[PDB]
Parts: sequence; C-alpha cells; structure tokens
Amino acid sequence: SEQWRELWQDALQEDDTTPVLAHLSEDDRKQVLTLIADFRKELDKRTIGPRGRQVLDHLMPHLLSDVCAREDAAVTLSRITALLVGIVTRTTYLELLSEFPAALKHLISLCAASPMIASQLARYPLLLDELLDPNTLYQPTATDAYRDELRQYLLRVPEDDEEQQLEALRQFKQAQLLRIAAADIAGTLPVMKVSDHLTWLAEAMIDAVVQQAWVQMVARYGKPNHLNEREGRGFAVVGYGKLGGWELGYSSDLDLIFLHDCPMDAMTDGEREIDGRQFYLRLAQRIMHLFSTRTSSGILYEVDARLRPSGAAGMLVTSAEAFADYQKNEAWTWEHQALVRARVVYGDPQLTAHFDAVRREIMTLPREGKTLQTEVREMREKMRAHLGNKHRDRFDIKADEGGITDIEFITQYLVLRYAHEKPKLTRWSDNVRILELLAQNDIMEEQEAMALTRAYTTLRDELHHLALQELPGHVSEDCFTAERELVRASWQKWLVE
Repeated sequence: SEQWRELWQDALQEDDTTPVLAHLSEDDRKQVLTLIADFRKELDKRTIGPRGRQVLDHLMPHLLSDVCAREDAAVTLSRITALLVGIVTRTTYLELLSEFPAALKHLISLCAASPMIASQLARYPLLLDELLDPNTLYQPTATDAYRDELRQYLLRVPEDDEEQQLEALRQFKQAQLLRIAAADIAGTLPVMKVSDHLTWLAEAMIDAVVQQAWVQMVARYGKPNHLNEREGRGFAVVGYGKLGGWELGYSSDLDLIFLHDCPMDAMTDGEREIDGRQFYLRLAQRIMHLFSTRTSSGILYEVDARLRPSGAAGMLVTSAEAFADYQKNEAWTWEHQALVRARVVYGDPQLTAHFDAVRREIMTLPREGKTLQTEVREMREKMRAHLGNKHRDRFDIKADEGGITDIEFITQYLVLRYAHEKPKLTRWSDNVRILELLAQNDIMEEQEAMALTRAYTTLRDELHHLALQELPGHVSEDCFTAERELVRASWQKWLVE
C-alpha cells in the first residue's frame, strides 16, 4: 500500500524500479510512468485549490493501484488521465470518486474496455451518476419504457424553461447511450439488440422534441383551426435512412422529413393569427432547432432533412397531397429506393394512413425489370466511386463490394421490382424483415434470404464494436471473406444477370 502512495508522491521522479510496475513491458512501464508524471504536472499548472489537492492525494494512490495492476495498464491509464484532466477543476466529482470505491471500480473497468465510453464520460462527467448503481448501469431500459423513463427524468425540470428542458434531453440521451454501450460491453445486452435500443431511444426523443416544439408554437400562435373533429396534431415525422431501417449506431444522424395535411385557408386560433401551413413550417424549424442546438451537454441529434421532396430547395414541410404528387410524378428511382426504408416515426392515425397508402402505392408501381436493375446497378457503382474508404488493402464494411450498402440495395431493388406482384413486400422497411418478406412471398429462397440476413447483422454489429473502440468503419481485407463472397454472389445473381 505504501508503494502505491509513493508511485503518486514520487511521480515526477518516474522511478523505473518500482515493484508495482514490474508486470509490464519496458515500454509499457515507461508509458505508465510518463502518464502519471504528466498528470501531476497538470495539477501544478491548473493551479487547483486545497480541497481538490487533498482529495486527489487520497484518491490517486487508490486509483493507480487498480489501473496500474491491470495488464492493459498503459492504454487504460491514458484514457483515465484524459478524463481526470477534464474534471480536476470540479472538487465534487473527485469527492464522489473517493467516497464511492465501487463507482471508481466501474469507471476503470469500462474505460479499459472501451475508449468510446472513456471519451463520453470525459466529455459528460455528470454521467458519473450512472456508475453509482451497477443494477441500472448494465441493465438498459426495456425497449417499451423509454418514453416513461424520459417522462420521469423530466419531472424536476421547469416546464417553462426551454434551455433546461433542452439540456435535460441531452442528459437523458447520453445516459441511455452509456447504459446501452455498457451492457453491450458486459455481455448483458446481445449486440444484435444494440440498433434496436438506439432506435427506440431516438423515437422517444423525437416524441419529446415534437411535444416541446408544439407547446412553444401553440403558446405563440394558438392551434391551427382545422384540428377539430381530430384528436391529433396534423403533423408527421417520417424516418428515412438508418432510423427508417432500424439500423442506428451510437453516433448516427437522424434522416427526417416532415408532413402536414393542412388546408390553405386554415388559420391559428390565437390572437397572433398565422396561416395554418406557416405554423407547421415554424413547428418543423423549432424541432430542427431543438435537436441541433448546443448546450452544456452538447447537441441532441444531427438532423439530415435532405431526402425531402426537392432536397435542400424543397419546403421544410410538405403537405401529404404534395408529397404524393411528387412521388408519383417527379421522384427518381433512387428516391423510391430511399422510400423503401421510410416509415412514420411520429404522427396521428390519419396522417400515418396517408403516408402508408402513399408509400404502398409507390412500392407497387409496375416497373420494367431490367430497366430498374440497370438503374439500381449504375447508381450503386456511382456511390461506390465516391463513398467509403478508398484503399485497396482495406474493406469498408458499409461501402465496399459485399458490404452493407450492397445488401440494402438488393432489398430495395427486389421490393421495387416485385411489390406490384406481391404487395406484402411493402410491410416492413428494415433489411432483416424485408428479407423475411422476400422469402415468405417466394421471391428469394429461404437459404439465401437467411444468409443475407446473417451477413447483414454480422456486418452491422461489427460496426457497433468498432464504434466502441473508436476505430474506423474499415477493416483488413482478410476479414469477413465468407460474408462478402455470399453478398457478391447475391449481387451478381440479382443485379447483373
């Protein structure tokens, strides 16, 4: 125990011969000693006060004894001191680290396992709350209780206070991401379920953002007056991309478009009367603002709205009737492709019905088979020239031949080709369930649809692991040769012949 105290006290001496570091390699011991020295020098540089220095001197022998005894000492300590350096100014956070040896133990365990978590806890130290209860730290929220949990997390927050409401949503998201990532790392949640949890989480957040925006708008303008005879809001959020496709990762954007079904002559019913439609545009804008603005705990989600009709040049919100017109009369095939993946993530039953029937009608357009196949193949190839890692010796899991986008395009291709003949193909928007549908409806043999499913979930789940390690989305060309061969052969089967 004395020797751990000395490792901290004689830190600057960087004594090579300390027994406590003998288990490590020369280089690793060298790195460990430097890390400790470097940290101690920061204290002198950040000129922290007496209370801080007292807690640190108590806490560091203990902290170093856990970390530095690990085989992975050098990497682990590097992640821990980056975290500490960020919080050495907050006495309370140190005080919490000392008063609770169990929260420290999990901090070290997690940071050793995952630089993603280390970074998050370094960026958002208020998450240290989560480390004080292993029962919740490693059991993430039931997929159907995200809305209830948010509700309960928002109780303390002044409902009149935009900035606190915003900050609270950001806190909630980071807490849930930590729990999700922590359960993955502990094996408490199967990796197969990570995208599922992230997706349920985003939907809860969307629900709460819309709610917050609506209250602000209704307070300024009153309600659009067409909303009689009608329980709900006449506004809809459609999710595209990974959101649509139940494929969210830890640091994903949300691809969203916004619909209304508001008449031209509708007005809001407050004394600050505005046009019904402008009320929704402003609603949409507020929502964007509530997702993207930066508070202490960062931003909530980056929102990408570029897939709306006409892209960046289109209205921020379209009527459902204009969305239908556009899809039938103007949209490119690549837009219809993208639409295979779209689903309503917020809206009332009327507008959901409107979207569903519109999309269903676009899916089941009769399309000339080879013309479509030619279109989808040409588009894939153009994407591949611009997207993903461009190095020959690497395999971009998403972007390269035999990767995820290949599978996605195979599924979108087949729904657009065959939905006219087999309308049940429209029923789900994610790859796993689309492949299932393609088998049930005799487009694809069961062996193939299952082989694409597994290759898909394997590749998608690798990306989750890579995220956890703050590694890029490309791996050695040695990797996943069976998955790629099977996806290439399907590509060749469906898209080239």
